[PDB]
Amino acid sequence: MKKRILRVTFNMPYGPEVIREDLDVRVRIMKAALRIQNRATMEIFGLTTQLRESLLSQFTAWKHRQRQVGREDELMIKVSVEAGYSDQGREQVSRVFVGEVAIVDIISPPPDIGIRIQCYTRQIDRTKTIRNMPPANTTFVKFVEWGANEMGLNFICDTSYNDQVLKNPGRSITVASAILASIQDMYMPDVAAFVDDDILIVKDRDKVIRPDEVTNVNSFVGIPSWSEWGVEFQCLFEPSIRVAGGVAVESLMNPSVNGNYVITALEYDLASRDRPFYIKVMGSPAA
Amino acid sequence: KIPLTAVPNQAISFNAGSSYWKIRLYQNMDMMNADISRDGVIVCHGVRCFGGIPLLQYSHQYRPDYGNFVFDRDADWTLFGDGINLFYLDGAEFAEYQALAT
Amino acid sequence: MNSFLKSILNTPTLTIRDDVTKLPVWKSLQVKKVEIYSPASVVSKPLATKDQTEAQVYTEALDIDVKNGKIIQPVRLRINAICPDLSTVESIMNAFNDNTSTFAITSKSILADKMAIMTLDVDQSPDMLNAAEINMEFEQVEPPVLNKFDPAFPQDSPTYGVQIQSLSDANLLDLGAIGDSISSAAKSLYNRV
Amino acid sequence: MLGIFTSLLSSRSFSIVDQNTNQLVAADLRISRVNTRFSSVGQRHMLEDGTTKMDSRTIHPMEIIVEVFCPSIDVVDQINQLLLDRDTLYKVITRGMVFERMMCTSEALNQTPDMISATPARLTFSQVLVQNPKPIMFRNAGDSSMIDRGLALAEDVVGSAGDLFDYAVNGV
Amino acid sequence: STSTIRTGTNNDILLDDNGNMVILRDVEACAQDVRAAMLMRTGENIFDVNSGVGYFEYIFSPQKSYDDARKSIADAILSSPDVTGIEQLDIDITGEVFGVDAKVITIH
Amino acid sequence: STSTIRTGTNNDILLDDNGNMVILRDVEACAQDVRAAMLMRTGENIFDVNSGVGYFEYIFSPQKSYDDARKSIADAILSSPDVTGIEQLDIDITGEVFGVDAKVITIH
Repeated sequence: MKKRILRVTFNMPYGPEVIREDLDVRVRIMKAALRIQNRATMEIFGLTTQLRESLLSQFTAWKHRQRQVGREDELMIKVSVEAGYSDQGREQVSRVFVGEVAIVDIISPPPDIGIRIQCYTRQIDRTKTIRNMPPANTTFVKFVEWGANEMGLNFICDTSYNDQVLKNPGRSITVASAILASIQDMYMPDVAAFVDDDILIVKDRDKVIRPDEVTNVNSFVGIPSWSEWGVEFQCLFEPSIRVAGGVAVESLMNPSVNGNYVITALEYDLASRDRPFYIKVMGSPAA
Repeated sequence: KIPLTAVPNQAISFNAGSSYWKIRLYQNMDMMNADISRDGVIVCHGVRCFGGIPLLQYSHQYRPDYGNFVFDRDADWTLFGDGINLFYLDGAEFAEYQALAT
Repeated sequence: MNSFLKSILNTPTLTIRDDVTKLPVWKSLQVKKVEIYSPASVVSKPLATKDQTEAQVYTEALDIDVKNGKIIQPVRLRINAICPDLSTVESIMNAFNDNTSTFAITSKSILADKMAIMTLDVDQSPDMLNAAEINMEFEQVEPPVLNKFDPAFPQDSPTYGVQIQSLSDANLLDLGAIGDSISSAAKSLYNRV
Repeated sequence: MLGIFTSLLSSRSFSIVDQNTNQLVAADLRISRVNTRFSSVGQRHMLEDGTTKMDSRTIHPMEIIVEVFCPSIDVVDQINQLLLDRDTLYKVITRGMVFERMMCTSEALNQTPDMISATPARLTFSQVLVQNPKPIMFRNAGDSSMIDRGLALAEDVVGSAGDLFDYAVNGV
Repeated sequence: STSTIRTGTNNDILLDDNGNMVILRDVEACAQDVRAAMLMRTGENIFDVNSGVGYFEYIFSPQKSYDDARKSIADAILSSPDVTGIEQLDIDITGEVFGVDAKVITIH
Repeated sequence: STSTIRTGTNNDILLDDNGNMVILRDVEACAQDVRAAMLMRTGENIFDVNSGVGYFEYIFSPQKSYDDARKSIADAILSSPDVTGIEQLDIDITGEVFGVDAKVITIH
């Protein structure tokens, strides 16, 4: 009888602080192929006075250390989420989200004090500015490369628009976050630009990033159905599912929807002491 | 090929070869028959079905650059999905097909 | 009323077997009742059909669609027993506190496999001055299977290798070296064999 | 229950018959009670003067509860198979009442000191509700309507062009 | 609400002296139509199989319950365009003669 | 709807006077299939563990209850393509023989 695994890590100044699965933790994650950054809402129950003092005081949202030696971690702390199963002590954990805390709350009163937390991916860029002059007259791919270097992310770009000359592409960008909006703006809607985990991905709409890593899916909790753009279904926690990856679908109740699809949006509903432990997938026909 | 099923009268629609087709298959006394559509505009009515000969006979129908359909053996709606198939060939393949035919 | 003359094919003895060990457990119990529940869900909507075609074609329909609408829910099993000693009690409690415990229960002629304890009661009163009454309950973790898949004897396997998840880290333990580079340490570890 | 007066002596009480092959399943069942329940709900609207109007009534599937005794093992696993079946529709004939389109929805065996030889069981059936209860059938396969299958994929995955035709017309 | 052409003891068109087929109004048409329905027998209605009275499966053949014949006859009396419900059904079964009696309620 | 190649009382390929390998149709194919399935013995099939009848662990070994034999045999009779349900299993046990009788239910 396999057990579920859910760890949440915080990179506090003294070191990591990992909330294990033994407590009551609920997490909802939404990811899509857009410029709007990913989000994660976290429910944490049973925190003692010691851990409340240690953690809740560091999501200040004011600024200390006006001299500002360095950047990044001297503004807001980072959170990483990994979920998976465990059988006979043999694990299959996988990472699903990286971000920084933005909003704090208190949800449930005593006797069980619970808090709610909002995290966003690459929110550190909303404060960091641009100190490297954007290219003046260049092609698309070099603009993408400059943006990737400026943000500090490994990038992959594969578009049919890779040999098109742009004039003054980024001469009106004030911070590091509008780079992505610039990249997406030029060639909507065929070109989709998004940031996933730590990788900036720019691609055509209907191209699978990794053609040889197609995950075959044949066991659906949520019956597949046509949904105006392709297919949409639901399953248990499958670590293989990613964004922009491909899926091969074979059904029983709905055998007319079999085919290859490219993943557009995802949703995670993972709990350690509640029923939901799911993944919702929407896809588009492969080109 | 084309997805089919064992029903005495049906119709399947698909987008193949940069073209929109709607085909109808139905039993008429002894042999089968077919209705082929494109653009939503009818092409032919009651095309008798034989094994190995193409469904579209007339030059202005099958291609300036379109394709054509061939049944490997004589159709029988009891056997669809098992031994009897319907295949689609794009323009170049159909051209070399007709070259090989004679 | 002689008992111990149990007829074959229906011997009313409750045998509980650990799923990984496959050895009988809690044979100190004296059970008094067993209940088995096997529910299912059936659609409750008017449903629609074509209903002007050939007879056997319509008989091919009204299947499948009826099949989509009957889905089986887990089996529920209940027993009632008296526990004479102590060791059985703490064994049951320890199995209860574990998240990863499964058992196969055998009634007179009904086999339920891959079960799990969900509810447990204990009662003590002057009606029994040296025993305790128990009320255990199980449900089926997963449904059974007949055939298929590829359980091969040897190393052969369906070779799941789903490991798209990682963040590479370089270690430091190896064997020795304080002021020596990684290449030197690796070469020395190699030459050790 | 009056009605039929047959004078046949050994008639038959409650029996489940398979509606596909006209076959009886679990014919050796000792039946004790049969309960049939009908249910409906009428939607009402609360008017202005002070009255209350009703506009329509909705009918739900009926339910049948049967209490039986199993005198062997074959009856027990026959009942288990009856419950697990997912495709067949069953017709139930009680004393004088005949029902159609039923599937088993429950089964509750029992094991007690009150009975050791047999096994008291309690089943439950529910009706499949369908519009147009009486179908219309044609005896000619060609003489039938047209089903509609919409917008599938050509699915490709085919060997070649010349070789398949040279197999199809040359014969090999 | 119902109308049909007169037939004799045989199921044949009967014409009056002047020779005009008479389109029966209600009531009489209901009785004639029910009588015709009860005699139709299963299986021989093209364009609608599974309609009729199953004589060779439920009555003439050796049976167990005789309930299926009763249900089939009750259905056959129904499905007429104007009939509403059944007041009585008997199924006598004396000797070899299989008696059937009924009294039908109509909207009029 | 299954099919198989006919075999003799010893599991060979049986050849007609014409010498033709024969593809048996349903029912008799089901009988041959179930007869061969009940004779498998467990631990003998490669690629599929836990398939067969535990003769050497449930019947031939000294056993207390003899319901395991019924379960294993009923399962091996199952897993065939067409078997629907099992009607009877008696297990006589007279003298040194282990009498087994079973009647199967088939879609056809």
